[PDB]
Amino acid sequence: AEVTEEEWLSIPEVGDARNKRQRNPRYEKLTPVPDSFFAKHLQTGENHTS
Amino acid sequence: EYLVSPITGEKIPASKMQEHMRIGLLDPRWLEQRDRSIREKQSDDEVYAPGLDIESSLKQLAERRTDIFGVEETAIGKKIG
Amino acid sequence: SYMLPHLHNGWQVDQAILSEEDRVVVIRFGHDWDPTCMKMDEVLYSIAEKVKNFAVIYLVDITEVPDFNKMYELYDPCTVMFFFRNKHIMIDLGTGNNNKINWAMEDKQEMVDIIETVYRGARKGRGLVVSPKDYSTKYRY
Amino acid sequence: LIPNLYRYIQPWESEFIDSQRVWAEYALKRQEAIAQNRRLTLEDLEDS
RNA sequence: AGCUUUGCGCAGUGGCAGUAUCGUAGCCAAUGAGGUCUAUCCGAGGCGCGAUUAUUGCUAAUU
RNA sequence: AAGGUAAGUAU
Repeated sequence: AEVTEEEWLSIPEVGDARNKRQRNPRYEKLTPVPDSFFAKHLQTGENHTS
Repeated sequence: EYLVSPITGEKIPASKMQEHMRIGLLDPRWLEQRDRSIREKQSDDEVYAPGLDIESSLKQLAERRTDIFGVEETAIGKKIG
Repeated sequence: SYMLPHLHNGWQVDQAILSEEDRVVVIRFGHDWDPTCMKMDEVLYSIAEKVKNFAVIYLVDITEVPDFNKMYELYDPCTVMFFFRNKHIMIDLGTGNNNKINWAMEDKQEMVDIIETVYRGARKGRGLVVSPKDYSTKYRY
Repeated sequence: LIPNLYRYIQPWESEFIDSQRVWAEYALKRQEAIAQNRRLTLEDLEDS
């Protein structure tokens, strides 16, 4: 009740502290794994003869 | 104290070198971007209810919710008490 | 729940459905005091800004505005219905009732996905869209 | 009946016994091949 | 008289990368921006916001 | 008892 009308008006607005990158990040592209992974996986199955 | 303008060739008093250079190299792309921004924020319809409508809705909620508000406690949906 | 716009008579609901030509008119039928409606309205409030490009959300009290109770079978604590260009867009949620969402959701992304699917299907000119998620079960384990 | 997964997993105790026997056999074969200055072939370590 | 250095333009050829390029009548900044290493030493932009197919145009198809 | 409705345009 004792909050004056000036105090009521002087209430600040809430501003976000996160920057542009945090709030609205650019779309994160998804890419396939490099072919070296398949190459090394198929090389893993290879075994010596001695 | 007149210094020749490197961008226009005219003479400006030295009290206005930095401001003249900053304004002189101002991209019109800034002007069109600002005009676009002004057009966007002055044409989007408000999504949330106005303040008086929020207050009226909260008053109706308090009237119909006596398990939270009021003195006497009626059922969850009833308004008599 | 109280931050959303409210419609106070059937004519207002009709005008809100008629006014929007390029956005889905999401209207929640229920009571601001019902806990299920409180949950649904909180979910709708969390997404109201996000979907404002292709959806508008209104709340209607079925006691203050009983003009659609018999028509739309609004005899559930909470009900969410979708309209696009003066046409009620049904959705195949897998619940057996394809006309409305009669429960309260908990995921904002769920409701956003449903709104987006309704928007796309209605833009293509379809009266029924298939929900990306089935609701024949609550997936509780 | 569809096969049960247990019938095709060798128990730990039998597998440890087999490991001991197999590695003793491999040690014997390796020592034999050293005497011939020969490298163990895949066919030598076939039953193992 | 040739030769040659630096900076600025204007073009030509060629190479490389599109998780990046810009915009700043927003703010701060050699009266010091920003400092994990080298600190009685380093020395230049930083931040916020906005644009976008992580620069933008035409052209050709399908439409 | 349900979670099993195509959305239609014509007659």
